[PDB]
Formats: sequence, structure tokens, C-alpha cells
Amino acid sequence: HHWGYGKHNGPEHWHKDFPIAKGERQSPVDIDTHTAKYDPSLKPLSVSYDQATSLRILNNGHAFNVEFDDSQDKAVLKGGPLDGTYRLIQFHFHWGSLDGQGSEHTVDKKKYAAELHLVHWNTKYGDFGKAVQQPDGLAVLGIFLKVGSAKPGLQKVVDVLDSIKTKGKSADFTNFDPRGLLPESLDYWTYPGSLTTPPLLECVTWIVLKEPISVSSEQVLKFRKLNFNGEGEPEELMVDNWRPAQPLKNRQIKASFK
Ligand SMILES: NS(=O)(=O)c1ccc(NC(=S)NCCCOc2ccccc2)cc1
Ligand SMILES: [Zn+2]
Repeated sequence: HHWGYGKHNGPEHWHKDFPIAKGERQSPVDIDTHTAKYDPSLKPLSVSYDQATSLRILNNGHAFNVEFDDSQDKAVLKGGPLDGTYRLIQFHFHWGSLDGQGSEHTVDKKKYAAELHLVHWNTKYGDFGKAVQQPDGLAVLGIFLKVGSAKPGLQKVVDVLDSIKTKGKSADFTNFDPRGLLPESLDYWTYPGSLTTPPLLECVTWIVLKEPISVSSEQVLKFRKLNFNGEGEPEELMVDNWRPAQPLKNRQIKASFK
């Protein structure tokens, strides 16, 4: 009886194994665009992905992860609200059974078809494991997906999902350029929060880009053909792998833009 997204192991159950699920800085949240304050002191966000090295794509039974080589400072997030350098380790998505849901963060209660998380850890703490134990250990760059025109730089990812249908399957995934997944604008909201899956550690600076990327119906459809179950188990489609909005409590969301 492991945590998941079902009727009996879903987000309303997580607090039983992970009490921090009810804590003071949980993610995701609703972004109330009228309440977020412009902070003219937020530096521009710095995304240096030119030297990025992808290695592998993994179905972990909750999402798929594109893993990167993070043993050197090749793909880094800096500036914005961050002090110091955060190394890309992996990206993953959350998505819906239908285009009207899937995002974890919402904008004035609006759900997007999916949400991309580019996960980075603070180099000051030496590895990912130690960073998750720190209030400023991680920076997750959240990018909303809406359904329209295809995202060409996503197609390499969509085409390998056949090879990682079930939990525990992985495929070599070298030379994937994550710059293909960014929107034009780097305008963002930022707020202190948590991992959105167990163990729900309160170790994240969230940076959510205002501007969503467009993907095609056929692109998200291929996300929805993935399985939560392992090979030779009953088929449960990997859909609605998203945690709903959590109480904002004693937090301000700042905007990088007027
Ligand atoms: N959806 S999200 O962007 O908020 C997000 C959710 C989970 C992760 N987590 C990763 S990559 N590791 C696996 C779980 C945490 O690891 C630990 C590693 C060691 C000890 C304790 C925990 C990262 C981002
Ligand atoms: Zn995530």
C-alpha cells in the first residue's frame, strides 16, 4: 500500500505516512495574479542549459523523469530569487486524463493540461540528498502546458515513451536539449514551498513561468498511454498524477513582472 494517485492511496491519504503534508509551506498552490506583488528587486532569471547532458528516461510509477549528469556545473539555474547556483538533475511532468486538468499549480484557479518541473539542487549542499534537507536546497522551474500547436522540442520525449510504458522501465536518452521546452518569456511568480510528491519536503523555491508552452493533443495523448503499474500487472493508465492546490497560509507570492 504505497502512496499514489488512486481512490485509496491518493493525495488526501499522504499525511498518514508524511505528516508534513499538512505543514506551513506545502506545494502546489493557487497563484492569485491580483494578490502576487511585483518585486522590483527580483534579478532576472538565469537559465544556462547549453552544456546540459541528458542520460536516461525512467518510468518511476508516478511520472517519467529525464535524468541529467549533475556531477559538474553544466546546466544551472541562477538569479531570479535564488542566491548561488542550482544544478539541473531531472525534469518530469504532471498531467490529466483530460486537457481541462493536469497542472499542480493553478492561475486564478485555472488548471492547465499539464505542468513541467525542471528540478535543480543548490551546489552548496554537495548532493541532491543533502539539499532536500535544507529550506533553500531545491529550485523547481514550473512551466504550464496548454493544448494547441505541437512543441517540436518535446517530440523526442513523446517518441521514446513506448519504450518505458511500465514502472521500472528506463531507456538511454542522450543529447536531449531542454531549451526546446522553454516559453519565449522568463517572467515568473516565486514563493517558498515543497516537493509535490512524498516525502513532501519543504525544501523548494518554486519559480513558475507566467507563459505556458503549447503542446498538441497527440503529444499529451502519448503521456496518457503510460502505465503506473509494472510489466505484467493490471493496466492502470498514468493520468491525473497531480497534487491539488494546498493552503497558502503565511506566504506571499512575488511576481518578476509589472
Ligand atoms: N514534483 S516536484 O518537482 O515537486 C519533485 C518531486 C520529487 C522529487 N524527487 C526526486 S528527483 N527524488 C526522489 C524523492 C525525493 O528524494 C529524496 C532523496 C533522499 C531522501 C529523501 C528524499 C523532485 C521534485
Ligand atoms: Zn513535479
